[PDB]
Amino acid sequence: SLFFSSLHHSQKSFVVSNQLREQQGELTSTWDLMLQTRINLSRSAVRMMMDSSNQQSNAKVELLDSARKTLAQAATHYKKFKSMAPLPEMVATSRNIDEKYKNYYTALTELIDYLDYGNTGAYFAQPTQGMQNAMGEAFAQYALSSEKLYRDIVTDNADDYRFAQ
Amino acid sequence: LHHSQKSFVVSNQLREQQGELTSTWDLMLQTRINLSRSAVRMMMDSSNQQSNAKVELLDSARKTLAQAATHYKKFKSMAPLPEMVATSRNIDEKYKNYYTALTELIDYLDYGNTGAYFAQPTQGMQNAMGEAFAQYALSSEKLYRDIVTDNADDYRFA
Ligand SMILES: N[C@@H](CC(=O)O)C(=O)O
Repeated sequence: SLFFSSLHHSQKSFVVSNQLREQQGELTSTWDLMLQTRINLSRSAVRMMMDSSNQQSNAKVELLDSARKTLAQAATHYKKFKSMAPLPEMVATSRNIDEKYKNYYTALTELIDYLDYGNTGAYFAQPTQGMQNAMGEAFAQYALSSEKLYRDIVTDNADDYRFAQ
Repeated sequence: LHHSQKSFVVSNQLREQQGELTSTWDLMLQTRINLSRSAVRMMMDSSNQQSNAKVELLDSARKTLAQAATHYKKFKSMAPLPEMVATSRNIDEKYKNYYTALTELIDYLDYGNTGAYFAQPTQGMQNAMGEAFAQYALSSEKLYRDIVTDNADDYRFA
């Protein structure tokens, strides 16, 4: 049977705590790629404001395509996050992330649609920054909750901890 | 002696170091976003409505970049574990390059040099840091797995 290890006397504990870390990792990747999406969008939008004769304008479409690529990758990681069952103590903060993620994700997909035809006015009018900021704060909150829970688990024994259904 | 306690402290350290690098990376991307938002206002120009925010936006980039550097200093305050030294030094080299790049961009916009701003190969510098971070994360995760599963000899952490 066990010890499995000093930190995880049963190997089930390691499965749980490792889940927890994997969920953080996939949410960190989501956030990273949403911010990369914002960067590619803004680099595209600014070039759509240029004169055609500026050679720097020529990348506007490649950059919007790169936004589409990073936003797809973000959503891939987010699905991986959601595929991993939360622990009960993480359900509330996970729902909070979900709310803010949906808002900011939707926002970014709308900006892609605006730039697709060079509609820079619709792009500027969106209050994107506030949605980004809300996601970032939700992310921070999730990370603090996760870390505190992780420390509770590894210092417990225990070796119960059961995934929420 | 005290193997469990040492494993708890070292695992906590590796997590905290990854968290600080994550914060540094996110804030450097936020700096790059804020720079681009300032550039959008400069391209609207005069009193074209959101255009008067160019300075506030550029100050917001300076703020995120200083916050990045704060987290990076926190990262450096945690001594690397032996098998993490080289990947830590790789992060240092790529961080410094990208940090300098972003300071150059700030300076370009502060002096109205939009051309130099757009011509800098910023993406390559970001990507090089991102690859350094990926290498670091791989190395850290191998060590972490070994520590928390009692598969690490004492030299690696104790
Ligand atoms: N070179 C800067 C500005 C730009 O090209 O839009 C960047 O890549 O962030």
